[PDB]
Amino acid sequence: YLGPIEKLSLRKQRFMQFSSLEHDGEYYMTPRDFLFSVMFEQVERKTLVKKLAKKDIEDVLSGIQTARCGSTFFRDLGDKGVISYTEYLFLLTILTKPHSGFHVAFKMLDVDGNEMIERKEFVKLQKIISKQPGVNTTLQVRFFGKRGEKKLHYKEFRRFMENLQTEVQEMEFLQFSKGLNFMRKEDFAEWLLFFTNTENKDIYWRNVREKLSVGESISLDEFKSFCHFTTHLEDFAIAMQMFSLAHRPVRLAEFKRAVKVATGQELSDNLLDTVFKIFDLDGDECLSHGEFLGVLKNRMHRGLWVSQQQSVQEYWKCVKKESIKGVKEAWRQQA
Amino acid sequence: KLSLRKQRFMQFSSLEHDGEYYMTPRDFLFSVMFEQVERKTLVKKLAKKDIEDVLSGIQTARCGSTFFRDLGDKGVISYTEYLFLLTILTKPHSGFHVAFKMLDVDGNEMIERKEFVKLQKIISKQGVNTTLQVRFFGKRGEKKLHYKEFRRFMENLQTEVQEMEFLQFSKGLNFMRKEDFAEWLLFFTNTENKDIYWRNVREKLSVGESISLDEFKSFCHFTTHLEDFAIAMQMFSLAHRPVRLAEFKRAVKVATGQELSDNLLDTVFKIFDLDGDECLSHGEFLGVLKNRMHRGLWVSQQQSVQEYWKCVKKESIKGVKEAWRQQA
Repeated sequence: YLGPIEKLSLRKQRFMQFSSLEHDGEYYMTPRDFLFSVMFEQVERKTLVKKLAKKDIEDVLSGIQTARCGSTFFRDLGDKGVISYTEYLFLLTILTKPHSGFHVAFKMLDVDGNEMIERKEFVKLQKIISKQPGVNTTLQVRFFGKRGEKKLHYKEFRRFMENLQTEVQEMEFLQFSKGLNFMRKEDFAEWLLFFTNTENKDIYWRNVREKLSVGESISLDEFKSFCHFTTHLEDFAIAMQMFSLAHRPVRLAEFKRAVKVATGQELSDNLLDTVFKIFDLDGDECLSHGEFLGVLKNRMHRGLWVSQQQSVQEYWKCVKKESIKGVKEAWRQQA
Repeated sequence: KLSLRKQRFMQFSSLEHDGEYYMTPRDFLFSVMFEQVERKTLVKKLAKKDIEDVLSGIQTARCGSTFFRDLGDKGVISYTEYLFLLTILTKPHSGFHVAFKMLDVDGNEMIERKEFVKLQKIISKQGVNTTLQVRFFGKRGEKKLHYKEFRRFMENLQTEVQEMEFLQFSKGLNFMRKEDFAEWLLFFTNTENKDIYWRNVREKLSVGESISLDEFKSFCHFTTHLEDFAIAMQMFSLAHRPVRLAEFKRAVKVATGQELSDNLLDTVFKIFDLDGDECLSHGEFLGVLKNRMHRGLWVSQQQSVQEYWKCVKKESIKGVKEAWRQQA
């Protein structure tokens, strides 16, 4: 093309959009801020940031321990918790890198070689995982106890990452099902296209209206298995290139076989027929698998990054500035 | 105009037949070890009957890690089979299970000769009869390639390349001078601070130090875990802290899960201690490891942008020299 493409991080922008606490020039999320920030770009009520005192912020996470420390951990806390920005970037990386185990970072912080780390290492773990004094916090209390006594064992960290993936799945399901125990395929499409603001949506929504019939729905199990699929989009993309090279079109049983090989799972016909019908951009019986792959990528990244290439513009600006300030001295000494 | 991989193939391919060019197994081994032929291989023209007798070497070669060496020149390897083997070498963790399971139409763990080129082309993206076709599917395509046999081939191939490189740099012996290990390590690195590396080799090493085949293999294994090693170094880099010898050995052990000898690691440290502190210049070291892994056959992101910008500078000088002529 005409430029290198830098992936620009909107993670801090998202954090500032959803954080509802401030204390001493530092902003913080409640667990609820965190869940909605990973699901949405914009906040529903621009409510003004609560400015808290040392005692107040201590009280926010005080009366906890009530939370079920499995996959309803964050939901159960409501607003009763505190999450720092570096902890946020850590949590974002766990969601957008679901297959990563970060064993190298853990072991590098496991100085005693016991498969455990100490509270002092937690922020280092956060900063390495998410590269591309201090008040007490919900994660600090959970992993390292109330006054920093216990240590985070690796298998506990693995379980926490698993419960976090699950909890985002189930909370996204509750938002798009309007709590109501099944998800209309209209709403599943809404979810699927959420981070795809590229204008092409006319055909997707006309497809949704015409092709799938009123009353059809999916369950939480179908939704979870599709999220799993989405985390295997790179395997799916290999299977798609093996059709792109043979110049062959992807029909419905070919789509289903590719999906089986990507996930190792048997997704339901109810799900995969709907997905096919939606991304059958033309009237043919063929998957427009390119734009589908694009949409799975949008879905996986959650609006947290934006590609750009204004490197050439800065280059030109610097060329013109330097050449001008060089002529301003080369010729004002000449004639 | 040719790609790096096609350029290497044309550099080392010694057989011609029907206007196509083929490698023997020996050509392939030296293809991945070196960038320039020494004698300029005489290209032997072939006709139908010739390549059959060439193929006949498969009757007698073992199928473990001495496969390619046993054949010597008695074999035929095509260009797409070459990109396939390259990719197995330069992406040694990949597994390729997805491509296999997609070509395995009958649900079993096996593919037919008809799928083999598909497998090559997919694995390598970013009916003349050949040694590999005969090895995998039989002389007449009468058998099929199980995934396990394929995986174990990939392992044997990595092992053979390690053992052959060791022989080339040990000059046939069961020990490799540390100077020659350094020659191998820097072999796909251009000339940057090359003189510092070599001054270090000369001054920091005592005469007659060597490494075993085991040590060389442990270092090749380490080289395949360079991204794990990179994470370990970036932790130090974010702590604004230097990598001394003990931290080097701990990083290597954690990136490898294996115990590399002090004999090897102290030499590696001393070589890449560019500034003469007792701290490891680990940015330049990690660059060399990537060099080594890619064998000069792949371009990489950073070099792609740094060439895009040299093209931009070229066209910009052309642009000012044009627009100047637009006045007089």
